[PDB]
Amino acid sequence: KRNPDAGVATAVQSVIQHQTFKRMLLFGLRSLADFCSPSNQLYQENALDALDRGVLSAIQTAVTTFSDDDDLMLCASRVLWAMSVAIKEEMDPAHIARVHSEGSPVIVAVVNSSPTDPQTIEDSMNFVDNLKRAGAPVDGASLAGGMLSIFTKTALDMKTAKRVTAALAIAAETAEGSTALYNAGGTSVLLTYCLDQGDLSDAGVEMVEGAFDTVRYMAGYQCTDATTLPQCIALMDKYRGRKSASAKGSSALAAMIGPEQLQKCLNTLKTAEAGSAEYDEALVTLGSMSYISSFTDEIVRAGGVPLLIELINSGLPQMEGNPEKIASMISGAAKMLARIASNPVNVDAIVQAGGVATLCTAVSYCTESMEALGALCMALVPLASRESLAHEIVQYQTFATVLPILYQNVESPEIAALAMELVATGSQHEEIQEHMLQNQAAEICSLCCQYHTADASYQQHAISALNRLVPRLTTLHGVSEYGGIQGVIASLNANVNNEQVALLAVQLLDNFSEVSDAKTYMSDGTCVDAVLAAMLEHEGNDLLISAGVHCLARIATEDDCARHLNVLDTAIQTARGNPDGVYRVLAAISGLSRVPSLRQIFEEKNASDTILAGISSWIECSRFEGQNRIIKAALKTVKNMKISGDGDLTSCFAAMCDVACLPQVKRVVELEEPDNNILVADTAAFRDLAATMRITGAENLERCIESVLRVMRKYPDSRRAQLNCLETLNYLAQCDGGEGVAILSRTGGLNAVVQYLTRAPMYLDAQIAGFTVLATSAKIDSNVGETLRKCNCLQALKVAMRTHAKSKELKRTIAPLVALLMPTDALETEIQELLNECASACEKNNFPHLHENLAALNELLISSEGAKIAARLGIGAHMCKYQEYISAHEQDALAVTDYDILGKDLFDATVSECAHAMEQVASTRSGRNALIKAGNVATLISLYESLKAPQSQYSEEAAIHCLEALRILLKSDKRSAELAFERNFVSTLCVGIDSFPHSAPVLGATCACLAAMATTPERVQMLTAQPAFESLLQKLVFVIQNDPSKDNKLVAMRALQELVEITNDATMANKIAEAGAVTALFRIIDEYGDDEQLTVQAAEVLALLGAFEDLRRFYDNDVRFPAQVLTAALTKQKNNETAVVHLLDVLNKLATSEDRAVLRELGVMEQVADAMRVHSESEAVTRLGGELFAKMGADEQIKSLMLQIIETVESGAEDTAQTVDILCGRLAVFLAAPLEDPRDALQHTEKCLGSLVATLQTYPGSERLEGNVALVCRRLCDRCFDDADDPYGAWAVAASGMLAQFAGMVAGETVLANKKFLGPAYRTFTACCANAYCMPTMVEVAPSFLPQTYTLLEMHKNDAETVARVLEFLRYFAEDPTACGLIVQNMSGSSGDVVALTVLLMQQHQNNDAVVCAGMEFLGALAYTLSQAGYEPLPTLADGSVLRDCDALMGSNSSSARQLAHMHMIEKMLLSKAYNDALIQEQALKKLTMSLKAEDDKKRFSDEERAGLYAAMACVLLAAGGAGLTGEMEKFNGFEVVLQAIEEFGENPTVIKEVNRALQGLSMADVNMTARTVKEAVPKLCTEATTAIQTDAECADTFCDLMLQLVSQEGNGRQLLQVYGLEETLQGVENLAAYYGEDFGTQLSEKVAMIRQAMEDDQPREKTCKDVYDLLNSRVQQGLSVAISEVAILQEEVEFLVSQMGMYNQEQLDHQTAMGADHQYGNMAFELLAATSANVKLLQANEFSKMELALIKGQADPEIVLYAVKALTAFCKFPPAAQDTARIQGCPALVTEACSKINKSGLPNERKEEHLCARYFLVERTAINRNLYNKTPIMTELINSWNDYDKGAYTTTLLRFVFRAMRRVVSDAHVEELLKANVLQRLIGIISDVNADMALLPDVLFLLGSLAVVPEIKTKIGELNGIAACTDLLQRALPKPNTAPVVTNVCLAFANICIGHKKNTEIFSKLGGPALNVKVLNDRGHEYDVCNAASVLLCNLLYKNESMKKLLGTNGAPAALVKGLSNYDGSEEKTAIRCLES
Ligand SMILES: [K+]
Ligand SMILES: [K+]
Repeated sequence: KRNPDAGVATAVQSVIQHQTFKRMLLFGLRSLADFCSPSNQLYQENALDALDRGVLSAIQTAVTTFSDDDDLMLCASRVLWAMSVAIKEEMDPAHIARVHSEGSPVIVAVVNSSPTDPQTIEDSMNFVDNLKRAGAPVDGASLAGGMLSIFTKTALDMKTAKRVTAALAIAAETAEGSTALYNAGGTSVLLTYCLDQGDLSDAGVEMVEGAFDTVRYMAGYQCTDATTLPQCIALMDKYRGRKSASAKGSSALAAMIGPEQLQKCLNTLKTAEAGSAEYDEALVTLGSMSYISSFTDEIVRAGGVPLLIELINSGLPQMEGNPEKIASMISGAAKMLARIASNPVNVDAIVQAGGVATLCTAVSYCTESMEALGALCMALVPLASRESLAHEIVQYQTFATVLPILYQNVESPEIAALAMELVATGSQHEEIQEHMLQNQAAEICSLCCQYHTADASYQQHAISALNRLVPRLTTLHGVSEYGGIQGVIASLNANVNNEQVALLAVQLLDNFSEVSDAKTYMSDGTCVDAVLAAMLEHEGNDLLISAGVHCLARIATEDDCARHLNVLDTAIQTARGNPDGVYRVLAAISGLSRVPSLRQIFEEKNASDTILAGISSWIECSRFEGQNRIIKAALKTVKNMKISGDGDLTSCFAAMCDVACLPQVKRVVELEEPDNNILVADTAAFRDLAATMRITGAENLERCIESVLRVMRKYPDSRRAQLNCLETLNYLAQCDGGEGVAILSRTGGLNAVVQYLTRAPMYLDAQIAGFTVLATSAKIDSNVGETLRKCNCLQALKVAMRTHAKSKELKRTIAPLVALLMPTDALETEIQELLNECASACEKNNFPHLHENLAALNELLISSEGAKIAARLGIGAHMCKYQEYISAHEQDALAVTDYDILGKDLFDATVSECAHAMEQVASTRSGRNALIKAGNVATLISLYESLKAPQSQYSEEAAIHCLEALRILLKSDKRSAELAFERNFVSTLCVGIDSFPHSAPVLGATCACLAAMATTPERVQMLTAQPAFESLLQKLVFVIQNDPSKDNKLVAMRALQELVEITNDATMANKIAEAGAVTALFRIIDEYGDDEQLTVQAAEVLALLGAFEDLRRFYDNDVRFPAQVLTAALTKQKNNETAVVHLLDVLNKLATSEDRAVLRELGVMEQVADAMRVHSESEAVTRLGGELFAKMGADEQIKSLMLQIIETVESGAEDTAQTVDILCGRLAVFLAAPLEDPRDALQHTEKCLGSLVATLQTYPGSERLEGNVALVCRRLCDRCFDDADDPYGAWAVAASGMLAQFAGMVAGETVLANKKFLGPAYRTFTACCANAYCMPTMVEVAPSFLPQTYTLLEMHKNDAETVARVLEFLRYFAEDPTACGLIVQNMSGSSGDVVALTVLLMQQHQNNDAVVCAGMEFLGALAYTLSQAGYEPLPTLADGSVLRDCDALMGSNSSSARQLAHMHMIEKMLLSKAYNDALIQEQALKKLTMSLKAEDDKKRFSDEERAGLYAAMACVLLAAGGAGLTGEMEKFNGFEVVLQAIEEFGENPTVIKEVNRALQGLSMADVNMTARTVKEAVPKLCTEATTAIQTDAECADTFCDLMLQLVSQEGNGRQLLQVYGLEETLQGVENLAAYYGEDFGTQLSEKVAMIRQAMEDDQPREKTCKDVYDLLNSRVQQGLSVAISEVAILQEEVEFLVSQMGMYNQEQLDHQTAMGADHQYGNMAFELLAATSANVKLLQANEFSKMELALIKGQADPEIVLYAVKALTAFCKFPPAAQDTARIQGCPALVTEACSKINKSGLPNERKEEHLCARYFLVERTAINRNLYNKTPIMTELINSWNDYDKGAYTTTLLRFVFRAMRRVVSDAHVEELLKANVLQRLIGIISDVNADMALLPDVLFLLGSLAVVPEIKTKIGELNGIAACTDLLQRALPKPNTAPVVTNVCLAFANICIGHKKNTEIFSKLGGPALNVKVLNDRGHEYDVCNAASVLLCNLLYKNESMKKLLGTNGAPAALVKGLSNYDGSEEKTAIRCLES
């Protein structure tokens, strides 16, 4: 744990002192607050520090003594909050108690100060929450009075209010709390605030939610006041349109008014006299109770609806006489009828009582009584929702009367709203639309847009009315003349800051612009400017931007660009006084730059440079109002216009970094929030610039990267600006196809990223973001793995592992980095190190050590491969042991201050580490299956039971997660699941939830663990029948129904969701529904339909439950209740694609085809159609929507609308083009419905199309028509995009002539600016490519518009949808050989050839899979089709540049769909056989394997998704084999990928199918791929994939095809026949052929027959050991490898050698027998295999050293032993071989025995020598230590062989072997015999002998020097005159030829004899030795072996010898060494380099 800031003790000291000195106190507390602020990385540690130093006892003294100072309060609550945080985390009881005793009263004082400060409140509210979570809640009643007093302060924020009201409610929930509020000013204090200040924002509603809950609880305790009900009613009225607040208002009201008063009220109205006090008071009371929805059903039950309708019926006759008394009655009664009309049952009753005719007739009497008219409109809205009642309401002339009333300006905005809502509700029915415009009053709505221009809030019904009517309008004239556009423009301006409301207005203006003559009425500039401003305000809203751009492309003009550009200069200068002026111009330059036909005008004026200079002026000056807004607007402006352009972005990117580094920026940001300020916005801006990849060039990238580092360097504590910079670095690294990675390294940015991560260990988003940069840089270039290691990246990610242990996102990020930096080869030894240390700690009683090493152990285990090491070395058995000990020794708790954690904190930590270890282990099949086999599912359960958690500690929550995330993994295996139930763990888990309240992670993991036991239907039923699981299910439902907290609702609902997604069982769904979930979830969508998050989560669960359960049955089979809820929420969430998808999904599951009439009655049709229109590019919306429309008029409406189009274009009305447009538009919605009878539905599809072709040819340029006709054709093409036989689709489009029409339209460039036509049009093009019957005419048509398709792409490069549609068309088009040719020859232009453009596009939409996948698939198809048609390859593909660019688009977290498309691209490139050079150069295959490797580390995809990746990889390797790149696959572990696929997917037929075809193609490509398939892959197929080949027809048939390829080559049948499991596999195939037993089964049978016959004919087994040798020898001769690792065909040859030899070794062998000489050849064969270091571990596995030693010892024939000696002698050349050889018991004595036998034998001296050399050679290599051969008589045998030589008959070669072995065995133990045999004297004698054999002297000199290793021999050498004999020899030989090895070896002898020896160094000096050394250097210094040894002598003479240092300084040695240095001139030969070194 970290240390606190030292200055905290000086701050605490300052406030302890100066408690009284107020200004000094404020300094100290202000200082202590900043130490306790989260900006400090040590805020928790500092706060704990201030606690321990005793500051609260001073702070409490201060808040009391100075209760009036708010500044104290802000600082005090900050310190206290930070404590509570660190308190909750530490879970030290000592502290939690203290902070609650000494600390709680501090905050109680802050609360009783009526704080108004958002931070003071927020810190205080968060204090009590954390204290409660810590087990020390602050009494809510002690805080209730002060919190309530917060509301007498008028200017309180809504965000602060909501937090406080939520607390009051919880406080009031008790008797003590309600009482405190009651006596501290009652409900009026709160409710008065809600009324006088409350608003209708999301937070104002959430606030009033809590206020109503507060009143409700006080009502339960009789703490309400006579003012409460009235104020509650008036708040109900205020929040009428928001059901979340209304529902909690009626709940509160229900608690003030019992059910007893309802019945008395109604019975009083039935009996009491008319006009009496009791009647009047009863009717008033009934008004109040009409606000209670739980009473509204009681009113209807007791005939109250007729009573209210009678009041109106009987009142209208009386209106003439008393108009005002009657209007009031009507108002009151009609409002009650409006509130009664909630349920569909309630609306039924109103309708049964003649409500419609009553209300409508009353409207006809109240045309001059506005209040009553509004109440009547309010009662008709819910009735007009039904189509049939709205028809009745038209019949009665209501709309025809309310419209002229609005047309004359209803003054009250309240009445006007209710009246627009009614006309809007009615307009949502298609048949009432035609009435409300086509009959009359189309423009009456338009003129009303102009009246309450700014009122629109819930009153957006003026927009919606024209939004449902403009599609029908055939002209904008009326809407313009009446001022409709002016009113909507004027509306958007006012409401421009409300996002939702302005998206609606921009959509309405977009629809206006589609009208045919709309350019003539909206081209004055006022419409443009209102849209541009809106687009700049809401760039985050894709729907607003997209609608705005459609509109501008139609109406915006050049003059719009000129009139804003002309004022740019002036507007920038006058921005201080007139900031709006420059804002408007910026909005126009930004938005109009998105219009393709207008972009260039702003760059031809270099407006970007001007705006950038203007930003600097606005910063380098005095701060003025609007300065922030203006700078942020200009930053967004310059970003948008550069992105929309196509120039390089370096200059602008640098200018934005420079702007951020201006000295005044710090000042400007002081006054803002840290999240939103100009610095954060500037970094976000130049990040988006970098994301485009339009920064090219080493110079430029360096500039841009330096600039980013400057920003990071200059603002160290702007943590949102730090993030944006890290992201920017990620992008810049990818620029130039990854070459930005090199720039990022050599500028130091890689290390800067590491440095920042080390600085900010607490910031999780920064860890992920920073490691992403590093992972991106590694994946692109693994050469930066070295740099990251030297930057200490490993320690940094080690720290983030431990800090954010529960972050799954932080780990999929760092996973590749650990593998790269982890010691790749030191693991197997280091894991077994900690494995044994942990076990040892358990053997003792050392509980600390277990933790310490389990902690370190986990760090190692993270390595994916390292996790497989631990599993392989028996960690599971280890783990079961650790648990046995941990759970037993809990009294070890008392560690007694001997470790970092003590007490119970230490027990849970060990449990946590033990559990975490098994968690990493269970990553892949290797680990998870090892733990299961060990019984670890039992050890985990035992571990979790050891977490009894009597008192929560700060490692226990994490201990549970690890424990439960484990069993999620392990229990998913069927056998282990039943053990769980056996242990009664379901109950132990459920109690585990209630043990740890407030922990959403435990709840989630406990539920995922519960479902993991219910893998099958039997266990699902076991689970849901458990009582504890029943009580859990109900307490989750309870939380969804009563907990106000939105977050707890989302958590509960998520828990339920997973239970149904995992188990996926009709019994889970059934039990969840019956627990109350269906009604409770629909209630969420009914009350919280305005909240996207709650509505989406609720819908998600209901759709899951609705797939098994008939949802309507929970509403008594009346589907209208839930359907209305779904439709209501659907309309509120219209513009949230995600919410629309899930609402339509519950609707489509709730309803059936037998609901056609119920669904039409509710207008569901138009609501669904409206959605499909807005989200027209959402695949999900169009699917669900169509499926719903199949329930509401399948086939019928389609047939009728088509015929109607023919009737129209035949007559020839003046307005046909306009008329059919609205027909086509209606049709496209239906053409999305699945058609069960395509024949009938699409009868007239070819003529209908032919009639549209005519309509288009006579009415060109009708933009809207052109668009809707494209949409229908896409819907026709989409429904049979794959069935090339269907005639009612893409075929029809071509037959009828449309296909040629569309092509002409695009060829004429008339449409290029119309994106609503180009998208669908190019989708239908794509369809006519897919259908092979349409292709010939597509080819016949395309050349006329392919160049336009290019220019089209450059235009719309910024539109992802248009780009994706065009690139997709090119993908399919490129399949035809003529097409792909036309593409390359016609699509070339300003952006390069078609390939360059495609890259540019993907780079711009790098975040968009649809564009990227379409682009890669396109390049793939194009490259391949071109090669097969004879065309020439694509230069930039053959260049390797596109591969680098495409690799850059592949980030470490790119989706699976993008990985597949990238693999398909590479596959197609390989199949074309045209790009091998580039594919090898850029290492495509290696990178693909790496990526696939990473996805098994991360383990983020689903097993089905990885199935596709491996299946896809199998196909890539298949193409590689065909391409001739098997050499490439072996550089990396290519083949191993197929083996991995077999092991993990052996049960997946679709993987093994591709694996078989891959192995077949690899084999027939290469002989060594054939071998590895036989020896490695087929054994896996016949065992790990045997059931798949057996059960799946395609695996069986492809396996037979592969076997037939393998057996077709001699020798393979023999080896396959011996493959384990092949017979079981072949037989089951036959079994399979019997089942199908048709032409396929007969064919499969013949294949097995051929396979068996081939293996029988190829069962020779014809080979001996001499064969394996003659073969190996031929290779070694020819120069080939004999490494089995690298030459797979030698695998069999070695298996045979081990077997034949192993069997020869059973007997004694005569070398002159067939098997003896063959035993010789086998050992000569091994000897060649031993010459290679790779074979050492193969031979080591087969006991090579052990065999040979047995032969040498056992075999009595010396000629058999000879060749065993040699074979072992070569194996021992390599140290690790000699290590094992010489280490096995007896080897030294045995090898020496072999030596002895030959000295005592009586052989010819000829062979006696051969045997001695070889066996003494073995002695040399085996003598790894000098003390190894001590106990054996090796010295005796060496001396006897020497003595035999002195008698003669041996050559000098033997003596050299005697000497070589002697220096290895010479030791203190043989010293006595060395002196007896006078070895020294003999060697001295040979040295002195002037006739000595020159071939023997070098070894003599060498042995003599080596013998000096023994301290006693060293001295004897001097006493025996060895040094003088050596100096004499050196003098002798120096001038002679052929003496270089003597001079060399005599100098080394000198050095070894004197190095640290005072006696011999003085002998050597007196002989003139030092001068001689220098003479060997002056002479013969140019000889490198000589010069090297001479220099080695100098060093040894100098070592620890000052006098030699002085002597050789004046001896002339320095000048001699200088000459040795100068002899060099360039040689890098190994010899000249060792010389130069010495
Ligand atoms: K009361
Ligand atoms: K308006």
